[PDB]
Order: sequence, then structure tokens, then C-alpha cells
Amino acid sequence: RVSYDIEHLLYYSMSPHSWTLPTDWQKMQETAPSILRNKDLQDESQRFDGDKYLASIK
Amino acid sequence: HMKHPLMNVWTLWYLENDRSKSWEDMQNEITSFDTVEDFWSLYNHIKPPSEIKLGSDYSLFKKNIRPMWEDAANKQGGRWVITLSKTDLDNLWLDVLLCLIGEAFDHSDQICGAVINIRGKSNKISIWTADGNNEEAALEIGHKLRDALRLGRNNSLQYQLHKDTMVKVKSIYTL
Ligand SMILES: C[n+]1cn([C@@H]2O[C@H](COP(=O)(O)OP(=O)(O)OP(=O)(O)OC[C@H]3O[C@@H](n4cnc5c(=O)[nH]c(N)nc54)[C@H](O)[C@@H]3O)[C@@H](O)[C@H]2O)c2nc(N)[nH]c(=O)c21
Ligand SMILES: [Cl-]
Repeated sequence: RVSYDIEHLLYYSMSPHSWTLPTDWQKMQETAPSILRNKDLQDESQRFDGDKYLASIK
Repeated sequence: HMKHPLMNVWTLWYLENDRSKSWEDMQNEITSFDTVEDFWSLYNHIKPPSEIKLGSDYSLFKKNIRPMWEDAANKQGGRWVITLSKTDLDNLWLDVLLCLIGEAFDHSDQICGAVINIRGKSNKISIWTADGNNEEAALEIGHKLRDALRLGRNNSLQYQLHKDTMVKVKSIYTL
């Protein structure tokens, strides 16, 4: 089985590829604009912090 | 490249609130992904459950399985229902998502997807499984959730058949 525990999944969240836009971003803008967020990649103020999320659990 | 592959392909569905359409027509297929990084890419650029309109749903299901009773993968199936703070809800939803894509369940084939209902009164988070009469699989999945989500004895965890749901609730398993 190809599996991952929460620790590793959270760790990979801080990869650059975890912040770049989805492949279908254009079609997502055309079909469901109301649910989209963080459209400016330059601004990572509201980016998910996996290291903190992991640390918050104890 | 160099992304970490997932065991399965997952599809995020968004149930829009549009009474000009039937319930099935409201189901909007957003996109699919099959690596961990692509999941976070999607997650970082869609609103959490606590920020989207009332009467809408987020559903993550395996590729080629629609989040509905009519799908052949759900016909004989059921769901573990978790009855329900903005932060608490978002994190609980995320933890369920990470259980799914991380393949935390031993009976992986029995996993179909997860649905979060956002309603005014309360908010439901449900995990759908393929065979409701497969008690072994259903219970194993149930235990993994309670353990993973760290659900206290405060909240309940009840399994409901889709057939009993559509007839309007009977819970056949409780944990
Ligand atoms: C999963 N599912 C739902 N529907 C449809 O969505 C309604 C609410 O579901 P729901 O999942 O939101 O249930 P609850 O709010 O917990 O309570 P619950 O007791 O189930 O809700 C009943 C209340 O919901 C209202 N309602 C009816 N249609 C809709 C709808 O399209 N969207 C929403 N948000 N509410 C609806 C209805 O007037 C009543 O007040 C169901 O009643 C089905 O019609 C499905 N239809 C098909 N064909 N296939 C499906 O797999 C399916
Ligand atoms: Cl791992």
C-alpha cells in the first residue's frame, strides 16, 4: 500500500509545488469562482502552515 | 515532478446552491489530483468549509465515483455520520481528507469518499463506504476515524445505510 501518516502529509505541504495553482485553475475560474482563494501567489500570508499545524497537535 | 504519488486518484466536488437545477445538476466537478503536493495546491486555493455558502457541500471521492446514492459504488453502501467553531470544523474536515488520501484505512477498497454538509442549524461530516452489510470493514473504518480525528466521547459516530436515508434516521452501527 502507498500510504502516508499525517506527519508526512503535513510536511510536504511546505513544498513549492503545494502552493502553485492547480492545473485546472482556468476552468475552475470559469465554473466555480465563488470558492477560489489566494489568487496572488506573491502573497503567502494566508497559506496553510503545515509545520505549525503539526506542532499544534500534542 | 518529484511529487509524492497517492495510491488513488481523488476528485473534489462542489454542490452549489441553485434551486433552478435538480440536486444532481448542482454537483460541480472542480478537479482531480493524485499526488500529495497537488492536494495541497488545491487546498491552498479553495475556501475552507467555514467560508462557503449555506446549503453547499464539499465532497472528495475516488475517481469515477460520484457523491450520490445513484452511483453503483454507493447503491449498497452507507456513511459514518459525525454530528457537529470555524477553526474546529475546518481542521476536522482536513483531518478526514488526510485520512483518505493517506490511505489510513486497511479496508481501502471499501472507501468511496467523504462529504461535509454546511447548513444553518448544524454541519455534518460523513465518510461514505461501499458495502453497508460489510460490518467488518465498516467498523474498522469507524475505529480509524475515531482514533485519527481524536473524537472525544462527547460527539457521536453512527453508521447509516443510504437506503434508509433516502426513505427518511436508522443507525445500524455506533462507535
Ligand atoms: C446525498 N443526497 C442528497 N440529495 C437530495 O438533497 C436533499 C438534502 O440532502 P442532505 O444530504 O443535505 O441532507 P440533510 O440536510 O442532512 O437532511 P435531509 O433530511 O436529507 O434534508 C431534507 C431537507 O432538505 C431540503 N432539500 C431538498 N432538496 C435540496 C437540495 O437540493 N439542496 C439542499 N441544500 N436542501 C435540499 C428539503 O426541502 C428538506 O427541507 C435530500 O433530501 C435529497 O432530496 C440527493 N438526491 C439524490 N438524487 N442523490 C443523493 O445522493 C442525494
Ligand atoms: Cl509515511
